[PDB]
Amino acid sequence: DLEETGRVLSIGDGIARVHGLRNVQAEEMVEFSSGLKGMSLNLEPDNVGVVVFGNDKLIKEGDIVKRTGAIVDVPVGEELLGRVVDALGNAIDGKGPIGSKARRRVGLKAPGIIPRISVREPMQTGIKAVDSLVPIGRGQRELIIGDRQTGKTSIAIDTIINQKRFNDGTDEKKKLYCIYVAIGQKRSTVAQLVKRLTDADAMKYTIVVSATASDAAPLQYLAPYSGCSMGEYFRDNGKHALIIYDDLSKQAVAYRQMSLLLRRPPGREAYPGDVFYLHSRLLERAAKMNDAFGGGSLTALPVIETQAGDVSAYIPTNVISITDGQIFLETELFYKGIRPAINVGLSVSRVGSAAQTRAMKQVAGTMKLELAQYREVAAFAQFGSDLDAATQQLLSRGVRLTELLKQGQYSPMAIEEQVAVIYAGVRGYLDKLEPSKITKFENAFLSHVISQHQALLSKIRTDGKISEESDAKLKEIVTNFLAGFEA
Amino acid sequence: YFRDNGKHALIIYDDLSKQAVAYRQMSLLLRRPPGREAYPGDVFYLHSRLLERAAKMNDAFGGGSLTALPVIETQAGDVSAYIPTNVISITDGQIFLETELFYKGIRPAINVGLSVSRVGSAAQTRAM
Amino acid sequence: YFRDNGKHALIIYDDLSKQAVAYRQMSLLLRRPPGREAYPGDVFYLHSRLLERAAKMNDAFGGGSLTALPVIETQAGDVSAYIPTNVISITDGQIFLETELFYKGIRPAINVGLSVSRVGSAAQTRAMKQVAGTMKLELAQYREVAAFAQFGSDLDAATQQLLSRGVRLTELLKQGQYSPMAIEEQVAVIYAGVRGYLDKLEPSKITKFENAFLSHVISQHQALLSKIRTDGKISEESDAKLKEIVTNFLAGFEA
Amino acid sequence: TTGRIVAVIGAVVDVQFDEGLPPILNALEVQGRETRLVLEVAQHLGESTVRTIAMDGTEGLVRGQKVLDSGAPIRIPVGPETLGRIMNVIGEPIDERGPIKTKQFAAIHAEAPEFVEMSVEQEILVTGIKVVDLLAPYAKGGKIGLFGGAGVGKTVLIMELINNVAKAHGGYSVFAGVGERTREGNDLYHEMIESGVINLKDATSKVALVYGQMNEPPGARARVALTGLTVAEYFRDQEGQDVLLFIDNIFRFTQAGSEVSALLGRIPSAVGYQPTLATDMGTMQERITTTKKGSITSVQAIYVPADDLTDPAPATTFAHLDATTVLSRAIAELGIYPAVDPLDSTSRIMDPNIVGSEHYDVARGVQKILQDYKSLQDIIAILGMDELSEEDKLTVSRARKIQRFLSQPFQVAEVFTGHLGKLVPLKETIKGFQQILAGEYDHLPEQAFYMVGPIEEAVAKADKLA
Amino acid sequence: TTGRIVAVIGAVVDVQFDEGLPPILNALEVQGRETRLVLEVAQHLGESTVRTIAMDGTEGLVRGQKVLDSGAPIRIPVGPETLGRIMNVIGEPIDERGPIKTKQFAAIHAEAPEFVEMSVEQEILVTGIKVVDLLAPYAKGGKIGLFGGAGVGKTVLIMELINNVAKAHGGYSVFAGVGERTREGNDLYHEMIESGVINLKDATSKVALVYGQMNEPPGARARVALTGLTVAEYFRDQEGQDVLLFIDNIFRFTQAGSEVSALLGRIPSAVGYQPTLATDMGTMQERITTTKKGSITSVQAIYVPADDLTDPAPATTFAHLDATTVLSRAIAELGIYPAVDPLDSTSRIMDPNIVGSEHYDVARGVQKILQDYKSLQDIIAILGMDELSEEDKLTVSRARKIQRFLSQPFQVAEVFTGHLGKLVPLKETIKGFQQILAGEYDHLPEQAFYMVGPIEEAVAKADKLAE
Amino acid sequence: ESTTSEQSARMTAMDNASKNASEMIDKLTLTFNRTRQAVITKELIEIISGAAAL
Ligand SMILES: Nc1ncnc2c1ncn2[C@@H]1O[C@H](COP(=O)(O)OP(=O)(O)NP(=O)(O)O)[C@@H](O)[C@H]1O
Ligand SMILES: Nc1ncnc2c1ncn2[C@@H]1O[C@H](COP(=O)(O)OP(=O)(O)O)[C@@H](O)[C@H]1O
Ligand SMILES: [Mg+2]
Ligand SMILES: [Mg+2]
Repeated sequence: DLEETGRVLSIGDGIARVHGLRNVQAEEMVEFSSGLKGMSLNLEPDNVGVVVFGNDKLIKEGDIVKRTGAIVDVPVGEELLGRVVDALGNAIDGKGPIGSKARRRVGLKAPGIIPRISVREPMQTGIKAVDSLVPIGRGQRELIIGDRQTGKTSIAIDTIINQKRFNDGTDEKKKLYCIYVAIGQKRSTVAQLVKRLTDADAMKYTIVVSATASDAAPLQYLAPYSGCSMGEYFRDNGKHALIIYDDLSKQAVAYRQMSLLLRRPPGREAYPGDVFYLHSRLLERAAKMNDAFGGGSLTALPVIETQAGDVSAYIPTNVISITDGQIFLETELFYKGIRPAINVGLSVSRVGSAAQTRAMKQVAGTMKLELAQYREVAAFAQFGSDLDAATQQLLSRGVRLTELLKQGQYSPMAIEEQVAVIYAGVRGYLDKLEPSKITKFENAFLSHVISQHQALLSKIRTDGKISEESDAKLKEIVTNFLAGFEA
Repeated sequence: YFRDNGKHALIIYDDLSKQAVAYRQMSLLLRRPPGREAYPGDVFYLHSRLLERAAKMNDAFGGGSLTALPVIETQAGDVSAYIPTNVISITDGQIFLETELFYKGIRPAINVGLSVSRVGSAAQTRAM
Repeated sequence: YFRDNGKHALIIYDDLSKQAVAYRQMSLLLRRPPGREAYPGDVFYLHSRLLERAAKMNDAFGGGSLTALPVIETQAGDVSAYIPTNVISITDGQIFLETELFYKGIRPAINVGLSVSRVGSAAQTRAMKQVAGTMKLELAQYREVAAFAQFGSDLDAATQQLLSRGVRLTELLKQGQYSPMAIEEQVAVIYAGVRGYLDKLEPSKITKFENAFLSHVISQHQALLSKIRTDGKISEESDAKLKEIVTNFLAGFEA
Repeated sequence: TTGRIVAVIGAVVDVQFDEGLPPILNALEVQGRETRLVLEVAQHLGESTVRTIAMDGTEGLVRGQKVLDSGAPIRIPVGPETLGRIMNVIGEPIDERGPIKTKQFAAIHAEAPEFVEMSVEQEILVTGIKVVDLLAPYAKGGKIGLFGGAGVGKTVLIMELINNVAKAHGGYSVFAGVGERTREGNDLYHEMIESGVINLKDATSKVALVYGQMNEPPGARARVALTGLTVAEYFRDQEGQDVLLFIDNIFRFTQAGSEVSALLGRIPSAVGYQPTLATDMGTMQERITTTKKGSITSVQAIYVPADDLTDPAPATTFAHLDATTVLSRAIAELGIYPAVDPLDSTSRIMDPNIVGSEHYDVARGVQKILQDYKSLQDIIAILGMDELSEEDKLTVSRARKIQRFLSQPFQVAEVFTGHLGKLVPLKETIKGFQQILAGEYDHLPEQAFYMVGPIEEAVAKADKLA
Repeated sequence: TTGRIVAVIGAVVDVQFDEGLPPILNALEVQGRETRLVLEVAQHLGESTVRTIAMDGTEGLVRGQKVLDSGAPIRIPVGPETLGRIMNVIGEPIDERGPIKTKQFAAIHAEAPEFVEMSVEQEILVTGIKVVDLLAPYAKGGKIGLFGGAGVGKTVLIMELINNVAKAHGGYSVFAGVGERTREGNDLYHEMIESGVINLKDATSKVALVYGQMNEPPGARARVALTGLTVAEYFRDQEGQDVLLFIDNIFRFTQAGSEVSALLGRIPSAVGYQPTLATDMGTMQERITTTKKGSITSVQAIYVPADDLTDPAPATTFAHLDATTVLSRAIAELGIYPAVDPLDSTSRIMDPNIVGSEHYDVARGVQKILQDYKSLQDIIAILGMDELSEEDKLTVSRARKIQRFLSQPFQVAEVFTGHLGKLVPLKETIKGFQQILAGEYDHLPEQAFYMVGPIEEAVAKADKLAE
Repeated sequence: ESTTSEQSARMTAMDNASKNASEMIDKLTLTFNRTRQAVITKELIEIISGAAAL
């Protein structure tokens, strides 16, 4: 029966050409005699081009290939939380089967235009630079982009770590389930990563979907969509999920291998004409649902690696274009001591203010403006002997605000702690402090307000903004603390 | 028709950049090997055979003529590009128009230093 | 044939750019799909298997050798390009020449920073090693400092000395064509410079000085030159003799 | 006739027919599917087989599956019933508001109006927006490149344009979202509802929306421009209107054609674009024009790859544009709304032989004074404003008032602001700026000219400021 | 089962079988050859024909020549008998010392360790190389890569590492020569006989050698890395031991794949590379790893074609590493050796919680002043020095001193430097760069810091220079 | 007199240098984009030539 079964004509390079399978559907999972799976990507008059999920060694000319009633779906639900799985949802952490009670196709359409509502709810990274000047809302797609080794994964990891403060709390609205998709990374790297989240006690609310560098290309191709479906479970049942695709450059490389080997036509950088489509259908599945659909959301942080800062190369062009904004990281900022290495002039969030709490909105606006004024004059700093008082001040304020945007790794901040720090800068209190001392001042200042002034921080959070009272409190904490600091 | 019947005609090709783009579409669709700027190797010949036909005939051939004014569009003043150089290498001089002069209101925006007529001097009236 | 029969040969491949073009042609016409820059995918191997065959044999295989000087032509001075780096990634070093240097009067037009030997002093007589051992790194630092000092304002004692030495050594490594020099003559000449005896001689006079110095030691001190050539080194005695010749001669030269 | 799928390779589907073949560009309806799958014929491969490009995902298709030839290209609902509604590329409603009950349908592929059908006249399409009308006015039947993006009042300008063209010229609008982001397409829709240019309760909607969203296949994103264009063409041809078509954005139209071309195995051209770059653009753009029966005027959002104006994509587009409207963040931070850059925006019809010598001399006078004011700004930062010659003092005074009189309150922003919107006739725009240049209002304060309509309102605002 | 050659084009041979088709990856043995000629099965082409890559030259092959399926992939000798021996791709001795008398063999193709087999322990491995130790230190059991364009100092660096770390190592080492100079292989061999880490007379050898160099056809070069890796895996697992794996050069595995790729029928990807570049690298790289069973400290030289770090081959390699040492021609050209780019070299353990806050702080301070200087260069090269503030020009002098104190005479590099080799303990490195940054040596000249070991040598040199 | 002349001259010199740099930026930007386009096309032709030869 060549309607429901087929015969391998040829096999090599993860592509099996199969005679028969007259009744295969396009993109259907079929099965080789050895038990390896393959996906039917090319339906041609005299053969099916089947992409192999494993080692070619196990497939030989003449091997029987079957339809099985297979459906490309993944396990889905809270039973995935705390687990590390592969691209198909199989446990790879050695902790037994997933207790999953539901499943979901990896390939499903994004919610259309109607079921959505404007992105409104903050998605707090805990990273000052981001939450203030590149704010992310629930349902947004915000790209993390920059060259190798610029700090991209760390942005995401600190974002995931940050959610513990809400997931431990009593407000169900504010809770955020996390999914980290690793594509094309090495296993030990993923192992360091989950150890980090484990130590941070973030694993309990995180699913790790991992398709690493020795996994076959189709698996790396599916993994983002798999993680995406697991996140949609939360979106579609009144809950909120955050998904990180780390990274999409690697996923696109995997797909290009398959497309080139299927002899599909090559275009720019040898990518096929559907690689934009590849990423756009994934990223539109991040959505904020209206109340009639439960009010849930899926926020996505795709990662892109550029080569020598080329944001105009093919895949960065696509993903920049698809997303709601970008957090650009730069090498030279990194080594200058600007860590996180966020280019605050280029980085953008088109959602913007709509995704910020009132308190942050206040100080972040002032800071944005004063950093822009600084940037205009920045090159006249180390060549400015005889500048007027005004321009002298713009520099002074700029260098100090810049220092306040520096942040250590693995220590994401409550929003009210962020605003209190930014306050000290935007209100001029640090203008006469030597810039090299700022990070030291902040760390100690923050330790002090957390310890002795919980009530004040409480009020900044509760009141929505900074009241006349909070303003009078901070004035006196800061000025007295500062004089002690410089004593 | 006029050239060969003792009369005088003037032809404007407005423009040859767009004609070469059209011929490139044809060539690539024919799967001819792409070269510099993805143009086919016969893109010069496309223009040379056409411009060779503008000519001054002697009296023994009726004394007629055909004058050609081909138009070429540069990208940001780049005269060294493939198609612009091809045509300069064909015609008997160029009138070069500068964005900078045109913007300043110097119109016609002729860059005198970059313009030439290789053969026109002998055909200028003595009064001029 | 010499390599395997106890003899030594030198082979020049002039040039491998043109050979790689012929291989390209031949490969394309065989219908072998083109790779980077239309060259076959294995254009490195074309040259790697060739140059691996230059080798030094052990005594059990006769002790013979074959030395290779392949030639590569770059376009617009770009030694960093694909094909050039392919061949650099094969050889035990490269001599890089530039037009800029050539027309400024650095001839041979060798870029010191960009050239290397991967065998180093192992390939030098002890005498040459004695005079040239640290010069290559020294000249690299010199050129860097000469560029950094460009805006001539207050330079410390150390860099001014580095500059004076460097500018003079550069003159000593200038050489005309068709008269290749005996090693001991090379050593005598480099010696005068690296030992600093020329540090106060006007740099434009160095070439006039060398030729006069050389003709003097050749005519008058054939025994000193003989000893350096034969011993393969500068002995304490040879050193003492050379110092006395260059200091007194230079003084005569400068009268 | 009925054909059979013989190959499926991503969004490329080959279909074999036993009798007569569907000609190129015909729409085919795939049978046995949960939702409409339209394939557009691209090629006749020989052996009774056509190669098509899919308008939706192709997962689940089987070889031998039935495909019905519709007998025509993609045909979509056209008429008044499209106004306030959102359709996709194949004319289905995507707003969940039920069928689009038009009495006419129209093919999305049409040849451009013939040479004899062309208007030989060039006229301003008056927008009622002072900056645009005076300095870089729109040509009726022309293409306008809109520069800016986010944070510069783009949507508000688009919505005001729709409002003003309906009010001043009786012409409806079509918005074509090419590669629309679902989140932004949703927000645009409700913004249009809130401004009132779309009305859910009555028949007073001024704009029809057509969305080719980003997650759709290349073929869909490539053709939506045409679907939008087809909707606009009904209003020009059947109702004699002066129509507005927004294409957002044109670079994504080009890119979708580049992707389709790649899928079909065509050798790419320079920088990777389709070899058909210029004809893909030309067959589309040429449909936008003034005929003897009416016009379509197109405002087209432009994305410039790598900031390279010489890139094939913008270079190809620019051949078609008669104007640019440049929205600037710098201008917005000065509180000037609309945030149009008065020196950066340009128009091909800013010519005395087209707009008249008077319009031309006033526009040129405004440009000059603004240019001149920019030259003095360095001297202000150095010497001070009391060290300028009595002619230079006067150019700063006038330039600044002109800068302000170029701003204008919008009708579509009456909710968020509280102030009444102003649609200013061209002759009043011209007159207003003519008088400030002549020095008729040197005595009036600078702020009187801010957020006003006609020049009389600046006099009335000067009086109201005690 | 017997097959027959039906096509030969370069390294790629097609073989028809009438009975049982050898699976992909199988070693086939060509009959009627003087020396063993192995073909590795790459693809089943259909019609009972397999496409293979040859492990040696295909000259002399004839259409119709017989080929036997061996029944398995290339299997090589693994175990203590490999120690002090040189082997080729297919596990034959090439040191002229007779059979390798192992009790066991292993296939060069294997699955990579699973995620659950991973270790997360990472402690500093001190090299005595200042720039490595200070800015981007290596970790024991870690994956180290040395990137550089042609002739920038990769191999000299790996040999210095072999000299400093492997000579006094307690466990075993494997060195895999992959597509590099045969001369270098003979150098290393006799050097290791001289130091005694290879012993031709007893059983005390600590290093196994595996070589398939650039005199070899692409098949040998695309597989010889696996041969070397398979040897190290045995030591790692079947002794659970601390293994050092040196590979020079792992690029040549990717390049070899590119040479046969068109003949294997692939459309090229970008920059002339095989479409499978990344998965090929992945299945190989994921075997080069420490596991729970045992540790491999792997050091791999990584060639950078046309000096372009964005080239797919090196660009795809970065993610496989725990520490990266990036070498720069622009730095080498200045005479600064080792030519390490201090602003493009990284380490997973460069973290105050791992190396401590003093080491971290000093490293970041060094990187900061060097970046600050870098952004000033081109600016002050046109507008002049005298326009600088008296604190800005202090970062210049200090930075230029720090650039030089990062240089270091290598023991292996004496034939190039004329200087005696130096090794600098971790704490001395920290102290030195810490003191320069603090302004303790503003009075000493630039050159005093060039090409020395510990800081005290810069102080002594400054005196020598005085007269 | 000295300082009036010097500061006037530095102003003119720097204004000239600034405008020169400005012109050099433009020119290098055009060169950049010509090269960028050439690089993309060259790479693409290599791929197509490799593909069509199969
Ligand atoms: N805020 C920070 N402060 C200090 N160090 C940081 C910070 N963020 C990241 N790093 C370090 O910088 C290095 C790069 O971080 P990482 O998140 O791996 O960037 P990446 O771009 O994802 N690297 P890769 O994926 O390997 O190209 C790591 O050693 C981090 O520990
Ligand atoms: N640490 C060093 N000190 C001195 N010279 C060096 C050093 N490293 C490299 N060199 C010089 O550079 C040449 C090339 O180094 P090598 O390690 O062979 O480069 P690669 O392996 O990266 O091609 C060497 O032969 C030597 O002359
Ligand atoms: Mg990362
Ligand atoms: Mg090497």
